[PDB]
Amino acid sequence: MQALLGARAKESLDLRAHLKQVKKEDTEKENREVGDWRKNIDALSGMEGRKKKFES
Amino acid sequence: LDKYSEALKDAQEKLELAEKKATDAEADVASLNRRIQLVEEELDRAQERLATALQKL
Repeated sequence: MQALLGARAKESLDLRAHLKQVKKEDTEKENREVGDWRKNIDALSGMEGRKKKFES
Repeated sequence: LDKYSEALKDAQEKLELAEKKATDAEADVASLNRRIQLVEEELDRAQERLATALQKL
């Protein structure tokens, strides 16, 4: 009685699981290693006085 | 005259240095205000986005 319904359920959930597995592989390969950076700013705040360069 | 001229070059140099200190300190009052507003804006936005995230939650 229930064979076809069982088969379709198994195949459908398997397809969903396959797509999730293939995408999760890519998400899993390297995660923190594609992390962030720093980009520190000073805004010349450490100015000490005159400089060798000619702008000033 | 040399004493006033020298006292002046020194008051004046100390002034250029104090004015520079003020200029640079002010450059930083401004750079800090820019960062404060950028961060306060990111904060208000984090809070707008939080209120939104919470509303979307």
